[PDB]
Formats: sequence, C-alpha cells, structure tokens
Amino acid sequence: TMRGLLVGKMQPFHRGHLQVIKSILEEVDELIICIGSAQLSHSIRDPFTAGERVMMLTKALSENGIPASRYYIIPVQDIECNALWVGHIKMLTPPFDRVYSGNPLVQRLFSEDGYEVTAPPLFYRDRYSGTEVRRRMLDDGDWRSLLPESVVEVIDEINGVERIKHLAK
Amino acid sequence: TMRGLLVGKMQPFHRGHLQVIKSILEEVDELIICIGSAQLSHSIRDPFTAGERVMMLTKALSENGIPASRYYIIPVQDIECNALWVGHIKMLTPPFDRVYSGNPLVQRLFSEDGYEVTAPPLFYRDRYSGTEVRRRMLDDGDWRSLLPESVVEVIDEINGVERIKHLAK
Amino acid sequence: TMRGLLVGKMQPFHRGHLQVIKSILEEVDELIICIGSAQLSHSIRDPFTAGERVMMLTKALSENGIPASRYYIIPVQDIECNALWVGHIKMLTPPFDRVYSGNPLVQRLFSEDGYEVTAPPLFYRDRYSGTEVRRRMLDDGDWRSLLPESVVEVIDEINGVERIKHLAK
Amino acid sequence: TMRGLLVGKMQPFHRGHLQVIKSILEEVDELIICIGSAQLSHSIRDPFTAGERVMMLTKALSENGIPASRYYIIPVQDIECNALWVGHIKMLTPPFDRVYSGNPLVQRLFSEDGYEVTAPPLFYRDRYSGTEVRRRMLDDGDWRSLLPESVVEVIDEINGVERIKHLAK
Amino acid sequence: TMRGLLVGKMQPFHRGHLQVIKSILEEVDELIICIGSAQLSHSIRDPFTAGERVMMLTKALSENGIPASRYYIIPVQDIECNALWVGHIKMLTPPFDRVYSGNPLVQRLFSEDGYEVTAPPLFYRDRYSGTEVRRRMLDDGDWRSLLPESVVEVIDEINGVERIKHLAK
Amino acid sequence: TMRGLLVGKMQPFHRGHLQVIKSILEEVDELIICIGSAQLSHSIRDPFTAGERVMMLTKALSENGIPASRYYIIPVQDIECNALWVGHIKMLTPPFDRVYSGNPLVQRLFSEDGYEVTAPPLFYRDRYSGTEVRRRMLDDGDWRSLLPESVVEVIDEINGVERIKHLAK
Ligand SMILES: NC(=O)c1ccc[n+]([C@@H]2O[C@H](COP(=O)([O-])OP(=O)(O)OC[C@H]3O[C@@H](n4cnc5c(N)ncnc54)[C@H](OP(=O)(O)O)[C@@H]3O)[C@@H](O)[C@H]2O)c1
Ligand SMILES: NC(=O)c1ccc[n+]([C@@H]2O[C@H](COP(=O)([O-])OP(=O)(O)OC[C@H]3O[C@@H](n4cnc5c(N)ncnc54)[C@H](OP(=O)(O)O)[C@@H]3O)[C@@H](O)[C@H]2O)c1
Ligand SMILES: NC(=O)c1ccc[n+]([C@@H]2O[C@H](COP(=O)([O-])OP(=O)(O)OC[C@H]3O[C@@H](n4cnc5c(N)ncnc54)[C@H](OP(=O)(O)O)[C@@H]3O)[C@@H](O)[C@H]2O)c1
Ligand SMILES: NC(=O)c1ccc[n+]([C@@H]2O[C@H](COP(=O)([O-])OP(=O)(O)OC[C@H]3O[C@@H](n4cnc5c(N)ncnc54)[C@H](OP(=O)(O)O)[C@@H]3O)[C@@H](O)[C@H]2O)c1
Ligand SMILES: NC(=O)c1ccc[n+]([C@@H]2O[C@H](COP(=O)([O-])OP(=O)(O)OC[C@H]3O[C@@H](n4cnc5c(N)ncnc54)[C@H](OP(=O)(O)O)[C@@H]3O)[C@@H](O)[C@H]2O)c1
Ligand SMILES: NC(=O)c1ccc[n+]([C@@H]2O[C@H](COP(=O)([O-])OP(=O)(O)OC[C@H]3O[C@@H](n4cnc5c(N)ncnc54)[C@H](OP(=O)(O)O)[C@@H]3O)[C@@H](O)[C@H]2O)c1
Repeated sequence: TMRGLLVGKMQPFHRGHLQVIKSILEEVDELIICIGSAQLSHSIRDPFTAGERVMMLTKALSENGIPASRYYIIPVQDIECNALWVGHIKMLTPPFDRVYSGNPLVQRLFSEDGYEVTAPPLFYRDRYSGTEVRRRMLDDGDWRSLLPESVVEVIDEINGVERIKHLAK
Repeated sequence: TMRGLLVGKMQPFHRGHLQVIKSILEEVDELIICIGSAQLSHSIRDPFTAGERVMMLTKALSENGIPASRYYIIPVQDIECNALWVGHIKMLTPPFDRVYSGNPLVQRLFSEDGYEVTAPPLFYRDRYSGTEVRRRMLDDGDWRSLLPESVVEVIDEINGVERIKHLAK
Repeated sequence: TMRGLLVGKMQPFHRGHLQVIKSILEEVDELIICIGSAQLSHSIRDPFTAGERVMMLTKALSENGIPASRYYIIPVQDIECNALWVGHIKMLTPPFDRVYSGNPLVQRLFSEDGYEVTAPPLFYRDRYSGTEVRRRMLDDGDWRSLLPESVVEVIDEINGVERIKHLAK
Repeated sequence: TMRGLLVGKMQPFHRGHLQVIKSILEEVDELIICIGSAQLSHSIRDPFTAGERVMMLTKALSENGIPASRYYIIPVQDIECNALWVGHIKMLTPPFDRVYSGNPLVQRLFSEDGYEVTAPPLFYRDRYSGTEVRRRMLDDGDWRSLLPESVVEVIDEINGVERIKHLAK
Repeated sequence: TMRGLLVGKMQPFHRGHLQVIKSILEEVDELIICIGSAQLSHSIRDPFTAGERVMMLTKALSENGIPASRYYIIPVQDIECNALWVGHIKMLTPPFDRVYSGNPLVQRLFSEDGYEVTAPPLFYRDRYSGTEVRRRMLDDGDWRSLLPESVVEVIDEINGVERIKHLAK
Repeated sequence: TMRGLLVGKMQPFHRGHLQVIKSILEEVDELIICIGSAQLSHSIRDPFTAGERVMMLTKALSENGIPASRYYIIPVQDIECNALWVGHIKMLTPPFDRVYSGNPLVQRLFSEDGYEVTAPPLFYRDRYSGTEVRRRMLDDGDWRSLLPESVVEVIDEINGVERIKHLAK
C-alpha cells in the first residue's frame, strides 16, 4: 500500500485543494491529508478552527464520491521546533511513503528525515486560492463559487462570513 | 442535523467499541469519535500512537459499511486543566449536540458546559475490552478474535505485538 | 449578582483605565478585571510583569475608594489557540454575565461562546493612553500626571523608568 | 513595607486558612496569598477551579474586615520544573520579603533563592481541614460550619456539592 | 566517525556511570551523553538540577583523562509524547549511529526509528547505584566513596546533602 | 572559582565568537557558553539545530587548546516569559558570577536578578558575523575562511550548505 501525505492550512477548504487531492489519488493508494496550523483560528488569514476544517474536509471528500478507504484527515498544530515537526506529523498519522508539497521548508524537513518528496501534480491559480475566498467573504464577492457546496453548508452553519466580517472591523 | 460525540483511548480499537458506535448511529445523524489520550503511546496500557489509532478507526469504520458522511475521527490530547478540556474538544470538532459517556468526570465536565449527556446505549463485558486485548497480545492469546480484521491488519503492519512484548520485558 | 468582565494589558495601569472601570461599576454589581498578556514583560510595549500590574491595580482600586467587594483582579496569560481563550478566562475567573471590550477579536470570541458583549462605556483619547505613558517614561515627559499616584509609587519601587530606559538602548 | 507570602491549594478556602492569614497579618504589612495547584479542578481532592477559589478568597477577605490595601490574591499553576517555581511565583506577584510555609519543598526552594522562610504562626485544628470539608460535602455532613459564610455562598452558586457528588459516582 | 548515545538521569553522576561510559568509549569514537529528566530537581529521587548534573559530568569526565574531543554532554527534558522523544533527542544532539540502553522503552523507541540499539557493555550492582548514593546522603553513610571526587566537590559547593536532608523532613 | 556566562545564537559558530570566548577566559576561571534560541532551526537566519550547534562548539573549543575544565556548553530554548528566562538559564547551568552581554534585554534581566553584567571584552570585525557567513554559504562565497576548520567539518557532515540553499528557493 502506497500512502501519500499532503499538508495545508486549508482556510477554508476550496475547489483547488480538492482538484489537487483527486490528482494525487491517481498515483497513490491512500492519501493522508493534514490540516496544518490547526491551533490558528479567528483571524483574517486563519478564520476557522481545526474542528471546522475537519468538518469541511470530511463533508467535501464524502460529497465527491472518494471512498473513505482512500484517505485520512488529521489536524496538526504547528510547533516551535522545525526539527521536530516531521516527528510530530509521524506520531499523528498512519505510516506513509511520499510527501506532496511545493513548500521549500516542508520539502527539506521531510527530505532530511528520509522521505520521498515531490511537488503537487497540479497548481491552481491565485483567483481560486484561500486568499481570494477570504477576500470575497469579506467584500460580498462570489466566495461560494470557489468552494464545494458541502463546504458552503459548513460555512453557513458556523456563521463563518459573519465571523470574518466582525474580525475585520 | 443531530450530532453525537464519543471519546475513548481505544488502545486498540476493538469489536466492542464498534458495537457501541453502531448503536449510537441508530439515534444520531452523525457521530464525532474522539481518540482520547492521543499523546500517550509505547506503554503497556497505551501502546499505540494517535496516528495508529486514527488508522485503526478509519479502516474499521470503512470496512463495516458505515457511510463516511456519518462520522468524524479526531485525535484529542489530554490537557492539564479539566476546566479547559471541553473547550479543547470543541475547538477540535464539528459542532455537536449530545455526548455519550459512562465516565463521571466526562459527564460532569460536559454537563457544566451546557451539553446533553447520556450513557452509551450498550455496555460490553471485560473479556471484550482493551485490557483483555492487550493481555492476549502479551500472552499469545487470541487477540485477533477481539478486533475487526481491518484493525488486525493495522496491528500487523505496525508490529504492535512485537512492540508491546518488548515494552513488557 | 450581575458581574462584568474587562480585559487589558494595562502596561501600566493609568487614569484612563480607571475612568473606564468606574463607568462600568455604574452598571454592574461586580467587575472582574483581567490583566491580559500576563506572560509579557521587559519590552518597550510591555514593560511590567504580571505581578507588578497586579500590584498597580490592587493599590489604585484601593486608593480610589472602590470597595474590595466590587472587583477581582486576575492575571491571564495569552494562549496559542484563540478558540480556547474564553475557556481559559472562564477557568481563571468567577462566573460572569457580560463582557466589556472594544476589540473585535475579544468581542467575537465571547459572543460565539454565548456571552453578552458590549463596548466600554467610555473611550479615552490617545494622549492619555499606555503608548503615551511609556513614551513619556522614555523621554522624561510628564508620565506621572497620567497615572494614579498609587501606580506612580509602584513604578518608583520597581525602578520601572530605569528598566524601560535600559531596554530602549 | 514588609510583605509576606503564603501558598496553598485551598480546596476550598475554610476558617482555618482565614485564622492563619489573620495571624500572619499581625507580623507583616501586606500578605500575598497564592492559590497553588491552580490548574487542578474537578477531582475529589481538588474540586474547584482557580477562578472559583479566587472568588472564595476575594469574598472571604473582603467580608472579614481586612482592608484591601493589606493583601493580594494570585492563582499559581504548578509547573514541571521545581527549579523555576520560585521565579514563576515572583513574576506573578508583588515584591515580597518573607515566605510562610510548613512544606519542606516550598521552604527549600525559597531559601535557596535567598528568601527568609518561616513556618506559619498558627496550626489550625484538625476539624478545619479541606479533607474534612470535602468529606462532609460528599456525606451530607456540616461542611458549612467549617467555612466563612461568604465561601458557602460561592459553593452554593457554583453547585460545588452537586459537582463533588457526581464526580464520586 | 562512529558516535554512540547514552541517556540517564544521573542523580547524581557516580562511579558506576563512569565505568559504563569508559567501556562504551572502547567501541565508539565519540559518546553523546544525555542527562535525562533534565526538568526534575529538588525531590528525593531527583535532587539535582540539569545544570548541576552538567557540572558533575563535565568535571568528572575532565578529571578522568577522557579527551574533550570524545564526548558531548546534553541535558534533555522529558516530554509528554513517547513517539516524539527520539526526535527531541535528535534535535538536541550531534548525529549518532548507535544507542546504548538497558531500558525497554528507550530501546524500542530508538529501534522503531531505525537506530542500532544495544545494552550497555557493563551492568553495575545496586550498592553502587544512585538509589544507594542518595540513601547514604540522607543517612550519613559513605556516599563520597561511590562518587568521583570531582562530583563530591560539586555536591559540596551546591549544598546537595543539606538540600536532600531538608526535602526529606 | 569565578565563572562567566555568555549567550548567543551562534548560527553558526565562527572565528569571532571564538576570539571573544578566548578574551573572556583571560578574566574568568570558567566560562558557561549558552546557545540561545536553541528551538530555532531550518530558516535563513537560524539554519542549524541546537544539536548541530552543540557539536560545532564542542569540536571548536576542544580543537583550539582550551582545556575542558574551563568551559561548559549548554543549549537554551527561548521562553515566552522574559521574567523567567534568567531562572531558566540558572536551572540549566552551573552556578555563575558574571554575565557578558552587549544586549540590553539580557543585561537588564540579569542585573535585576542581582548578577554582575559587563559588555564582551572584544567586538569582532564585521567580516566575522553570522549574517556574512550565511550569505556566503548561499552565494558560494568563502564561508569556510570565517570559521574554525572543526566547524567547517560539522557543516560538511550535516549538509548545511545544501540545507540553506534549498530553504532559500
Ligand atoms: N514547525 C512547524 O510547526 C511547521 C513547519 C513547516 C510547516 N508547517 C505547517 O505546514 C503547513 C503547510 O505549510 P505550507 O507552507 O504549505 O502552508 P499553506 O499555508 O497551507 O500553503 C502555502 C500557500 O500555498 C498555496 N498552495 C498550496 N498548494 C497549492 C497548489 N497545489 N497550487 C497552488 N497553490 C497552492 C496555499 O494556497 P491556499 O491559500 O489556497 O490554501 C497557500 O497560499 C502550514 O500549516 C505550516 O504552518 C509547520
Ligand atoms: N483533562 C483531560 O485531559 C481529560 C479530562 C477528562 C477525560 N479525558 C480523556 O477522555 C478520554 C475518555 O475518558 P474515559 O474515562 O472514558 O477513558 P477510557 O480509557 O477511554 O474509558 C474508560 C474505560 O471504560 C471502558 N468503556 C468505555 N466505553 C464502554 C462501554 N460502552 N462498555 C464497557 N466499557 C466501556 C474502556 O474500555 P476499553 O479498555 O475497552 O477501551 C475503559 O476501560 C480519555 O482519554 C481521558 O484521558 C481527558
Ligand atoms: N489567544 C489569546 O491569548 C487572546 C485572544 C484575545 C485576546 N487576548 C488578550 O486579551 C487582552 C486584551 O486585548 P486588547 O486587544 O484589548 O489589548 P490591549 O493591549 O489591552 O489594548 C487594546 C488597545 O485599546 C486601548 N484601549 C482599551 N480600552 C480603551 C478605552 N476604553 N478607550 C481607549 N482605548 C482603549 C488600549 O490602550 P492602552 O495603551 O491605554 O492600554 C490598547 O491600545 C490582550 O492581552 C490580548 O493579548 C488574548
Ligand atoms: N513545581 C511546582 O509547581 C511546585 C513546587 C512546590 C510547590 N508547589 C505548589 O505549592 C502549593 C503549596 O504546597 P502545600 O503542600 O502546602 O499545599 P496544600 O495543598 O495547601 O498542602 C498543605 C497541607 O497542610 C495543611 N496546612 C497548611 N497550612 C496549615 C496550617 N497553618 N495549619 C494546619 N494545617 C495546615 C493543608 O490543609 P488544608 O487541607 O485544610 O488546606 C494541607 O492539608 C501546592 O499547590 C504545590 O503544588 C508547586
Ligand atoms: N517521553 C520521554 O520524555 C521519555 C521517553 C523515554 C525515556 N525518557 C528518559 O530517558 C532517561 C533514561 O531512561 P532510564 O529508564 O534509563 O532512566 P534512569 O533513571 O536513567 O535509570 C534507569 C535505571 O537503570 C539504572 N542503570 C542505568 N544504567 C545501568 C547500568 N549500566 N547498570 C546498572 N544499572 C543501570 C539507573 O541506575 P542509577 O540510579 O545508578 O542511575 C536507574 O536505576 C530518563 O530520564 C527518562 O525519563 C524520556
Ligand atoms: N525570553 C527569552 O527566551 C529570552 C530573553 C532574552 C534573551 N534571549 C535569547 O538570548 C540570546 C542572546 O541574544 P543576542 O541578541 O545577543 O543573540 P545573538 O543572535 O547572538 O545576537 C547578537 C548579535 O550581535 C552580534 N555580536 C554578539 N557579540 C558580539 C561581539 N562581541 N562583537 C561583535 N558582534 C557581536 C551577533 O553576531 P553574529 O551574527 O556573528 O553571531 C549578533 O548579530 C538570543 O537567543 C535570545 O532569544 C531569550
């Protein structure tokens, strides 16, 4: 069994993240999806809690027909020591074989620990990114179009737009 | 949507835990399953990591035909302040309505925070419990019979029996 | 018994803070006063320890004829998870009914937890603020005029001016 | 100004603690009263939160004719390093001169740091201990007689008896 | 360059520890010596601080003619997650090849991370151990005979005997 | 015995640091050398782990004819409370008499705790700084000339240049 790993803040989970996930699932048996910076919530850049993001991913991956047997969703708090972060991930996850990341630090930390590291198979443009999603939430743009409908439903239930607007005042 | 919550160490996940989960799913729409004491591993009482237990639950719940849309699996480290533990759970989980626990502390902490609390719908006997599973792993008893086959496969992959035997020497 | 809560760094406690406190005491029976960022000391923005600020508040509130039965003074360290901060405050304080804050994050965190939140009854201008107090301490301005005399006496005893001047070299 | 320091769990604050405090106030100008093991709540031995104990002390000291100018009340969480605990206390408190404790560890830690240390001036009777108070709360004995009435009122408001009884099931 | 690693509380450093270290230096180029449980001090089982033990080791290894080029002395605080402890050690130490330990948990943690692990080359009897050293310090036995003289000198300077006797009252 | 203390990030240890250390050793019997910000690694400003820097210092001091009896090397992680940092250092170090630092915060923290504080006896040339060393590692300049050869050997073994280059992409 070949297991990949992906790590991102996913503030919130959007269609781009999902496109990337589906591409990775073409080349691994199972994908471990880590929600990074799980300690951060209630800011403009990081509005949603770990739990809210777990909810987003769980609903979206189940809405899009990906069998439950092919993924794991794990929240991962940041830690002060970069030299321990890979060990931290490892403790919180199933065993894995390959890490997907475009980030130089994430790449180098995993490489130094002996893991195979590769760039994600797809890169999405800025206008589909979290920055754009959050800006549209703030400015009454079309944020819903950038998310799976299951994520929209989460954001509606948790009053996510109201939160981010209040925090920006 | 009515969401229940359950919390246990699940060292390891066994058939009893699963029986209880299925009973709860008769009376809630979705169940949030928290893996408690997620910081504890590599002892006789707590042999498996957070990640290994996430793997166990993920594989078992998917093996037994429970749709992914009906549950969430979340590791929860213990914390030094009992008065903060419910807040800690809340941050790490989707919103929920009702807590299932037989434990007086867990009950009282959740009750004081305004949640509905009830006992689990089923109680399994000691001979099906984690204590018995771990004893059988140590003593070459029939531990496999007490677990879903998907969990057995996890324990085989992570060399769980070898670990617990070494730790007991 | 109707209890309010206020939270601020109070670096140091000045006449503006006191004016606000007295206005709040017109509309609550008791006021819980939390010294925020209690972990921060010995910087230009945050010169004084938690203990020094406890001393400042204790002396000032006693000097100004407010009965001891009407307030509580509690140091509160910041924490990494915004989603837990209200729980953290709750553990450290008596039960309370209403929060007074002008800060959007503090407001939203408390409102999400179900508390009534309102702006402070008074807003003081910048020239009476901590920034101005600290600048005057550094530049040999009239910092004493901005503080209750009881706070001046604390600052003299702990060599606060000497400290901030050394730190700014 | 001569300042004493006292530290205790005060689970809960009882008439004994108050007798000792009054006795110390005959020998010092001001007393810093620290609530130790502030992180512990919701157990049989340590039922009450830091905030609940702050409330108990604040009410009791104000309702017994001790002027506010003569004391400070500070919650102090335990920490893993004994060699840092005096530094921890110091950060959280006004400057002080003398420590009152009968505990050999507390005495030695403070003595090593250069503080004068002395035993409490009074040893209260066996009836006034926290063990007895908590037993009576559990067994429907006369716990109220062992406490200042202001502390009784706190225990009523926070449902302290109901908590301890539930926890003991 | 072949580097070994050893880890122990060394409360205090005694002749037995030194005998073992010298035996290990027969089979490695350099030895990384970690002072475990570096957070623990001022108890009967763990009387000495991390710094005091660093001093003990530094002086003893220098007194006994072992060249400085052949060892490293590193204090290592315990951590709550066993699954991260090897990563923690790795961050704090030079790169190493082999671990020497008789402890089943230490062995298994390092073996799971891919290190070669072996028992120490020598086992000393109980009458030469830390337990015996500390008992003799308490009971006015011949503790000095169990230590290198350089360690005795550290213990005299830090008033170690006085400390342990006070703590035992 | 007169013991000095020095603290620095030493990212990496260079000929300047060694010049200063030798200069201090003219004025004290023994020098405690603390590696500050020990938690920081794998960034452009702080590339090396605590362990890698311990290795650098251990090798450099042993390869320059300083007797082992004259120094101690101790990693010190930063902590959130400035008011505890001196206590933190003290716990981790042998007893000391005098602190050498040009940093206003370090000076004031130690001075407040009653230590003698003095500036380092030498200020090394601009060429020997860590900023320059790291720039040269990145830009294929002559970084080796700025370091003791023993430190070069450490940087080669740990692939320090490859790390810093990858991190800068
Ligand atoms: N010491 C530690 O604790 C430590 C060390 C290393 C990393 N980490 C954590 O690891 C997590 C991941 O690190 P990261 O640097 O990747 O952070 P990140 O914030 O999750 O991602 C960085 C940026 O890349 C974007 N992105 C990701 N995949 C993309 C793709 N396939 N195509 C286009 N854009 C893409 C993200 O876009 P969106 O805005 O659309 O999401 C984001 O803007 C973080 O939570 C970080 O804190 C922690
Ligand atoms: N401050 C804090 O951090 C804090 C506060 C409260 C609770 N917690 C955590 O919350 C988690 C859960 O607490 P817990 O007391 O329930 O611990 P637990 O160790 O998960 O469960 C206690 C015992 O009950 C058994 N059990 C559970 N459900 C049962 C059922 N339906 N029928 C029969 N036996 C059953 C378990 O059996 P098995 O051996 O078969 O699993 C175990 O022996 C723990 O990880 C605990 O540490 C943390
Ligand atoms: N995750 C967490 O730990 C967390 C989350 C939320 C908040 N907090 C903490 O909560 C504390 C309070 O938050 P805060 O944002 O209010 O910080 P703050 O540092 O206390 O100050 C807010 C700003 O508003 C000013 N101010 C306050 N009341 C005023 C009034 N009535 N009129 C005019 N100006 C007024 C203060 O002035 P002065 O300079 O005169 O004081 C300061 O400049 C902080 O310590 C923060 O760190 C922590
Ligand atoms: N590293 C650390 O974090 C660290 C290090 C040292 C100490 N501490 C903390 O410091 C606190 C102080 O320790 P402690 O053991 O004294 O706390 P404690 O829980 O108050 O224990 C003292 C015991 O003696 C009793 N007592 C105290 N003063 C008395 C008097 N004058 N007459 C008669 N009986 C008296 C108390 O009775 P009652 O039951 O009636 O109260 C209690 O049973 C603890 O919270 C401890 O954890 C922490
Ligand atoms: N999660 C974590 O933080 C974690 C995980 C694993 C281990 N650790 C730490 O790692 C450290 C070392 O673990 P440990 O179990 O070896 O603890 P330890 O306290 O150093 O002692 C192990 C026992 O074996 C004895 N001993 C050691 N070497 C011996 C020899 N060659 N012959 C005879 N007796 C010998 C020691 O005797 P003496 O009394 O003479 O010293 C002690 O009684 C501890 O500080 C532990 O806390 C931490
Ligand atoms: N609360 C806390 O945790 C706390 C509080 C206070 C301090 N600290 C820690 O203490 C450490 C010490 O602070 P620091 O700013 O001095 O560290 P630092 O990173 O070594 O900064 C000193 C700067 O001055 C240079 N320098 C030092 N001594 C010199 C000399 N004799 N001649 C010429 N240049 C010299 C260094 O050069 P190079 O680049 O060549 O090294 C560096 O650029 C830090 O790690 C800090 O975080 C922590």
